[PDB]
Amino acid sequence: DIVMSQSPSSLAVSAGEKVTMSCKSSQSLLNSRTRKNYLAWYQQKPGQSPKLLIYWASTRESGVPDRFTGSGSGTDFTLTITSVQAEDLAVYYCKQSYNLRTFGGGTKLEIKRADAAPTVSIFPPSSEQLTSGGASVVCFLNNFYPKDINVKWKIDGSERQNGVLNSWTDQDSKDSTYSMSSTLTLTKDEYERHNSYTCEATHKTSTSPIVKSFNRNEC
Amino acid sequence: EVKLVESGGGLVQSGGSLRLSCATSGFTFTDYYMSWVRQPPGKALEWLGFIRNKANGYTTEYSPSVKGRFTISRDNSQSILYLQMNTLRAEDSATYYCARDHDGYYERFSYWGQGTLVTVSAAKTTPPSVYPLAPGSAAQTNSMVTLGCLVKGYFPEPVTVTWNSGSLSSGVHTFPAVLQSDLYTLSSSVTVPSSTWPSETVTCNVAHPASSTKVDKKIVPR
Ligand SMILES: [Mg+2]
Ligand SMILES: [Mg+2]
Ligand SMILES: [Mg+2]
Ligand SMILES: [Mg+2]
Repeated sequence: DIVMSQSPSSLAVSAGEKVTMSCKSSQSLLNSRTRKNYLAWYQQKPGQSPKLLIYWASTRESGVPDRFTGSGSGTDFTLTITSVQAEDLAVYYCKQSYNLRTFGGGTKLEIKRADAAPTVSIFPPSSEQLTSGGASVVCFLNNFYPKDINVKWKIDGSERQNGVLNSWTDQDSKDSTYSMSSTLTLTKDEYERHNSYTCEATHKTSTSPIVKSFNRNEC
Repeated sequence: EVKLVESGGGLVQSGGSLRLSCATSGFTFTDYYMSWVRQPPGKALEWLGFIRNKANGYTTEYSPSVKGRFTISRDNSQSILYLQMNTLRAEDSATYYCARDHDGYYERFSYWGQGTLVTVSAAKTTPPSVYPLAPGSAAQTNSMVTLGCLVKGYFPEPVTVTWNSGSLSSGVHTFPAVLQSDLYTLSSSVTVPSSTWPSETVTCNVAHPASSTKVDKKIVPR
């Protein structure tokens, strides 16, 4: 059992900055006869299958940008990204194939950027869902930064927290922002007993919440 | 064209067994080792084992974690890889990937399938309800308009969501599913020019493999 230890667990830099990550094996990966270190580096972007960038510890795979360099021999290896690009957001894993195969625990690369306020939009329940006796109000908080945000729901001006589900997307490879969804689900009779529905988003980008709302009987 | 497609994933109960498949194309299946790697949600990749090429007798090796529980074989005529999983348990729930392996000696490879999600559980398979999210009769702002799709109450994961059959890609944010009781709910937002919707058609396409279901929900105004 060759153990692969990767460090650090996570990293973060603004685009254009350099980063390195280390991978250490419990046994030499250098092959006497071939003269090659059987150590590869994989890039796994959110939602994608892993992708090989470097093999034999320093040979870039065909088509991989030159900003990706691998180094080391024996037991200690390093992958360097000379100038982090927004699309480089990913979890990187090292893997030895000296004896069987084993993956490191990975290193997550996050991108730093300028704070950005979310673009908020609220949606009343669809007529189709109401027919099923349910009624979910949906609010989308799109393209903000940092990832840290607060959403508060109000019905008839009174805060509500039971029946809320929030989900955040991984960082954006386009603009390094985050987006998130907040759903408030009620029973249709619940929904019809009230009239004002509000979604409030408080982000560091402002002490004043971005407020979106609708009235059930609006025109 | 080198391609690897895994299938056979889905829902299976504890102690149950399951057989995954991986169809390969674009290369000489015959003389290539093939590996299975899995990945629990939000976790690290874990190698499970491989099956060598003919030049090496089509022999197999496994990791201690799957010792005497999983089996790897390859139907060389079909040119297809398989993974027999037995006595499964919650900890086995993950995405299983097949990959074209060989041995550093050779310089090439780097091919993985998109992977198949296996969920070990007792809960019942349930198809999703797909609801259109259009702006309230309210007076929305912007020369742009954001629409949505609420995919509610399904099990197990996953669900695939596309807009206008993939033609609408730029401007799509699909949020990770969240579990409530034994049911998942996810949503997907798309933003388009006000001059394009509702004058043009905008449809949310949802597939739910485990229940073999496909729904196309058109988003209409008002
Ligand atoms: Mg590392
Ligand atoms: Mg491993
Ligand atoms: Mg009430
Ligand atoms: Mg975007």
